[PDB]
Amino acid sequence: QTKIQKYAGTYMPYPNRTDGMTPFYINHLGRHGARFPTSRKALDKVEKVLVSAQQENGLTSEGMALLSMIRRLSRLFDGQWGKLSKLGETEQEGIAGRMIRNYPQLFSNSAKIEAIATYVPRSINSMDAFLSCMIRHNPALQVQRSEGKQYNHILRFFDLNKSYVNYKEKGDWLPIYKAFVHKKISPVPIMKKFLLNPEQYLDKEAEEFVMALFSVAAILPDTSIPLNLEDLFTLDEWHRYWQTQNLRQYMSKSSAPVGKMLPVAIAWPLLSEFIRSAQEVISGKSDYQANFRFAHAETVIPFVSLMGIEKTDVQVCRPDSVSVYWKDYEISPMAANVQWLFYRDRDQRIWVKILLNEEAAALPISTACFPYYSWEKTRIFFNQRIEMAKKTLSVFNE
Repeated sequence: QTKIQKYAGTYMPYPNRTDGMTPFYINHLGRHGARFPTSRKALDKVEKVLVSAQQENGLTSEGMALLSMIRRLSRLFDGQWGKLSKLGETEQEGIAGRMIRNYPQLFSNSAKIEAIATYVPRSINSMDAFLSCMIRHNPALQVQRSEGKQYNHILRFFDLNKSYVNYKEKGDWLPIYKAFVHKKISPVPIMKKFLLNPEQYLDKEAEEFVMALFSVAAILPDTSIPLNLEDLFTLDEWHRYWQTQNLRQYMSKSSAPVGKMLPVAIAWPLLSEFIRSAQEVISGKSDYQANFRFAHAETVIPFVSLMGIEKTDVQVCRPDSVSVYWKDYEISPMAANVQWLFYRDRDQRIWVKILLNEEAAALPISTACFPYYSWEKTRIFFNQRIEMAKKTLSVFNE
């Protein structure tokens, strides 16, 4: 299932992880856990195509079965749109649990932690699943919990930059994505499963039907509903779908040349706030043992690219090559998270280890003891990235 689950892309459930080496601070950004679909539009598209085909003797047996299943999913999703699922809660409990067992001294005694979230409920509920796990392990923790639009500048910067919002909604990446879909998605073999004479559908309505169907199948494992549609498609069909969605995320939210790094540059306030909270703990201005932050794929993807974690800021000029070099499911699955772990050696020098989804990440700077980087060198590097981001944003004036 490993192959196939990756092809859900940013809908992939958080992967399976297992549990003087003690950090003095953890700096965290996490996406909410596995969630319900946010929108009924894909479901409606599939249902409309199938009902119309039923009225013209257009359905196969499996098509009729699909129609009944789509109508059932409509009922099960009602009133649940965008919510954190039971799986998403367990995902946060696992991330907190492994952090506790890996670094028990950091969160022992009366350790102080702070957590923030956006105003979106699934992110608030993810923070609370995470904090409840921490408190249950150590009720003596001191905890500050807050959330809301006051954190839009660092957690929802993708909503606040007008040039980026215009790029996201109608920028030059759209024609590239649409042409890539049209060349990658062969809908006839898929549709023949459910529809008689699929060749009499226009390419455009055929692609929309198939893409909407993939979307429904792709989000279902995140809902905790005991229903599965991954078998509607072969492994090669899932591969081709994933390639189109991977390209969509890359060009709209990351370092694609067509975006001129505007999607990445907008993340600099969060990188700046990461640096400041660490520096305040190092100086004693802050006495937190950890800062946690709960937000969205749209936060994590540009933040990771701006950090320069290797591969994630690659600027690939040929769209067909993107999937070789940049993989959304390695960056922003459900419950995606970045952790900076800070250590003091016996000479009192500060080192940092970067974890992307709980695995050590590399930076394009040197170290003689990978995966630990000099914090002084890392901070200088990150400050250069922030300055580059500000210069990029100046070309778009705002």
